[PDB]
Amino acid sequence: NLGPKIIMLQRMMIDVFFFLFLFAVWMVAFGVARQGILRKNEHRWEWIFRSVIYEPYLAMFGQYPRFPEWITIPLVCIYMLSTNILLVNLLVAMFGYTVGSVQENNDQV
Amino acid sequence: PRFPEWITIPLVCIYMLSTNILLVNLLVAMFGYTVGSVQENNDQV
Amino acid sequence: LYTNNFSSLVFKNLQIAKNSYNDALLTFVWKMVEDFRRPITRHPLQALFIWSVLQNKKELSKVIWEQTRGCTLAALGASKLLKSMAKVKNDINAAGESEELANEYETRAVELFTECYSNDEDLAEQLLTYSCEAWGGSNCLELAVEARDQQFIAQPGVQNFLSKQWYGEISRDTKNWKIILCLFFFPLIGCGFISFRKKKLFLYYVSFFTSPFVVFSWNVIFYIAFLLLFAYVLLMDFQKEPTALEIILYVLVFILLCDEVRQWYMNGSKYFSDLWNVMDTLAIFYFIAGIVFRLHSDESSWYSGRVIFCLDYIVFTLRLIHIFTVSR
Amino acid sequence: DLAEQLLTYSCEAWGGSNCLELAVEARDQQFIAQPGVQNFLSKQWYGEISRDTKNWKIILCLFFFPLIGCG
Amino acid sequence: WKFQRFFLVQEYCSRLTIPFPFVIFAYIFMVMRKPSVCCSRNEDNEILAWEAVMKENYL
Amino acid sequence: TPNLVISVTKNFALKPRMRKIFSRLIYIAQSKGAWIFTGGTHYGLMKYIGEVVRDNTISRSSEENVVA
Repeated sequence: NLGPKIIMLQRMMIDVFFFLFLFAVWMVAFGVARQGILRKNEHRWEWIFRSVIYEPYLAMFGQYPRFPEWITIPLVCIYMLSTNILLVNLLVAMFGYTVGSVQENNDQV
Repeated sequence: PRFPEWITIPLVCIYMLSTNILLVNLLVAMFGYTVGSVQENNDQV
Repeated sequence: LYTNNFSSLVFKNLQIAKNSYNDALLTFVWKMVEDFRRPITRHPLQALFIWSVLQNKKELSKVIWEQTRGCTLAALGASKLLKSMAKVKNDINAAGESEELANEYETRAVELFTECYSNDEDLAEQLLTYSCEAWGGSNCLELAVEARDQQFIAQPGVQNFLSKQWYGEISRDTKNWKIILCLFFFPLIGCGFISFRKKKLFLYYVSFFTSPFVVFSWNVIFYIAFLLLFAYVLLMDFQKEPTALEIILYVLVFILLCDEVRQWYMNGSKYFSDLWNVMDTLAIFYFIAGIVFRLHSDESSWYSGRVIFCLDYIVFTLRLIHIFTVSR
Repeated sequence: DLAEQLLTYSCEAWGGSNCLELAVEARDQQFIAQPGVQNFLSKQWYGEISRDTKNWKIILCLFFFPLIGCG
Repeated sequence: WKFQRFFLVQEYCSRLTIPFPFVIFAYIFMVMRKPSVCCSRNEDNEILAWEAVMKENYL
Repeated sequence: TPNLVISVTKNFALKPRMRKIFSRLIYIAQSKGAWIFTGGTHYGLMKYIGEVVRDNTISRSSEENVVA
């Protein structure tokens, strides 16, 4: 890609890295919520780390939260909000490289 | 590939890195056509 | 001037503008016009300038604008008033001319303020916040924000004034990490690791903690600590009778409630315009419901309260992510 | 007032067509895009209802019959 | 975007008073706690005089 | 006194340019350091000179001053 696309390529890697960072942050909270709702007996400090950290990734892609029927709708709304934020961040990562630059002197950069 | 429970987190990080590179390449493929051209004389091409 | 030589058409149009596009300045102007139409006013030259402007007399308004005492403020207010006048669709031809005149005056005001700032920086900022009763108790910044003229705010001088207000007594040019390291460690500020902008010593410690930048960063750090506490308590500190730890958590949440009430009281109209503020408030109310369940001390309600707490935790994390996104 | 009366004017010199009818078939964007015709069209769209009334005012009157009478 | 940033920063600057954990104190304190002419004052006159001179140069 | 000016003027109406000329004169007197001489204070041209002096001091202040 070395040529007139290198500025575009360099900004986008950073933006996508930030998006992945936000996604990880969100996954931690999702896992904590799921672990808290489902399991109660388990108080071992060792198992909690396993659960909260790498249960959700297994749930997405792995071999391994609706127990309650009454709070389904608020959960759906929460899902919608998270979708909104993360999709916005991804699209900003996509389209960030255009705003700062100027078309007239793009070649020198 | 999850036989081992102990190296799950580094595997997750590796997945994240591969995702980063491949998504970058796809988006560059999407938006490549715009940089080279000039708006004034686009018709002749 | 106001009873006889004031065009009836412009009066009828002004009426609509007062009725349906009501603004803080546009009610004071209407009151003055009505009082004249019926000692009465100070700042006579402002009254004559408004009379000239409302009839869209460009040259005769520019002439009288020079004799006025507060030039930049008068021009900004005239632009605002013309903006309000232009939003009336009863008459289109007049509205177009009014908008053109508004743009002219806005450009003139920004140019004049640049000229003023070039000579002396200290006096320009004192002038900027200056307020006169000639208008509705409004200063240049307050008038610019309501007028929604992007150029005046976008110019360098006001931006620098705002930036050094944001940093406060903290000296600029100090790299951010320097500030954060001083934030974690109390002693450093005293030694001279962080500079300052200008019995004596104590003011450094006080002013380091009243600057908005420091407070904002500290609040974010403490919010992360709060989320960690929340997670720990929820996962392995939930018992039949709430423990002291949960009580500390509840106290923190109540602090947050008061902070939200301040936003309700200070600016009510625009606070509910956006979804994210609504979500924060609904999250705190959700928490309240969760306590209501927890206190019943029945297992069936206990489990439901626990679930409520988990969902509220997710919502709080979403709030934090929103903060990070916009901050970056 | 007279410009709008002129606008809809029709003459047999052409095929029974007025200025608006001719502009639409001619597909000249500028003539339609200009302010005056836009204002004429907008106040045709609103009708005898006075403009500058905020939309919610109209909707509230729509739900409740009596309000329109009061003012 | 410069205007938008000014607006958001102004809002935040107005909001922030002190570090979050101690905030309540101030609030409590605040609740316990709770005729100037435009141009009569001389120090106010000086600023307007300077502004008028600046305008003459601009003209 | 590096350089001192004297002017003799008795009412007179200022013209659009005369004001520029005399403002420039006073600015130069400020730049070099000078004494100006005027007769009395009968308002007119000399009063305008006084006004220009008063404007200049607040406009600049800093180093040096002018004397009427």
